[PDB]
Formats: sequence, structure tokens, C-alpha cells
Amino acid sequence: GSSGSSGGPDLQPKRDHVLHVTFPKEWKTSDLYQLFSAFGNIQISWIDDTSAFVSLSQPEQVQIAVNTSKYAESYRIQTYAEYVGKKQKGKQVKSGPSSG
Ligand SMILES: CN1CN([C@@H]2O[C@H](COP(=O)(O)OP(=O)(O)OP(=O)(O)OC[C@H]3O[C@@H](n4cnc5c(=O)[nH]c(N)nc54)[C@H](O)[C@@H]3O)[C@@H](O)[C@H]2O)c2nc(N)[nH]c(=O)c21
Repeated sequence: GSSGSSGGPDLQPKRDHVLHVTFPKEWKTSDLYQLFSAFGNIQISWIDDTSAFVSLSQPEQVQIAVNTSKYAESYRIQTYAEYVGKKQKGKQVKSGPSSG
């Protein structure tokens, strides 16, 4: 990093070790630390009442969390790149996402 290098002059993604997580509005930072305790130390960055980003120390841990979330029924997990690739959310259709 700021020590003297960024990996190269290329413009590839920088979030391959980061997840996006979706949950009921009653979930807390403590439930998130409990969910991701399987991967050691982490970092958490909110974006709504019902979703946040979560950083992990390896992309292998990201792949394991994305595989294991298929069995969850009180939360769900995807990569940062999946969240970006689904940004066209289309949440409601009564008039449009501009109105709900
Ligand atoms: C602790 N939180 C926070 N949030 C959601 O994340 C948003 C950003 O929070 P934060 O990073 O702490 O930044 P701020 O210092 O800017 O926070 P702010 O002064 O707005 O005060 C906190 C807000 O978050 C709400 N909040 C706290 N605890 C809960 C909770 O259990 N559920 C919900 N749904 N909201 C909570 C407060 O009422 C206040 O408005 C933040 O704006 C919010 O969207 C959050 N979301 C969940 N589900 N759980 C949490 O533990 C938190």
C-alpha cells in the first residue's frame, strides 16, 4: 500500500476479499460478529437498516461464506462484485424504484 506499491499500473477490482450481507432490521453488529466468527477478525460497513458490507482476510473465506449462505434462512451473503452486478434492484413496480 502506502509503503510503496499498489500491485501494478492496471485498473482491476480491489474488493475481491469483501462481501455484502442482507438481514432483518432487528440484526445488530454483534449478530454480524457472531455470524462471521468462523473467519477470525473482520471489518463491517453499513449501507442500510437491512444490509451492510463485510471484509474478510482472504478471497477463499469469501468463497466459503458465499457457498455456506445457500443454507441460511434468517440472512443471506454475496460478494461485493455480485452486489455491483445487481445494482439495478427494481425493488417495486407500482410506479417504479423512483417512487418506493
Ligand atoms: C449500529 N447500527 C447502525 N445501523 C445502520 O447503519 C447506519 C450507519 O450507522 P453508523 O455506522 O453507526 O453511523 P452513524 O454514526 O452515522 O449512525 P447514526 O448517528 O445514524 O446512528 C445510528 C442509526 O442506526 C440506527 N440503528 C441502531 N441500531 C439499530 C438496529 O438494531 N436496527 C436498526 N434497524 N437500526 C438501528 C439508529 O436508530 C440510528 O438511526 C445507520 O444509519 C443504520 O441504517 C444498523 N442497522 C442495523 N440493522 N443494526 C445495527 O445495529 C445498526
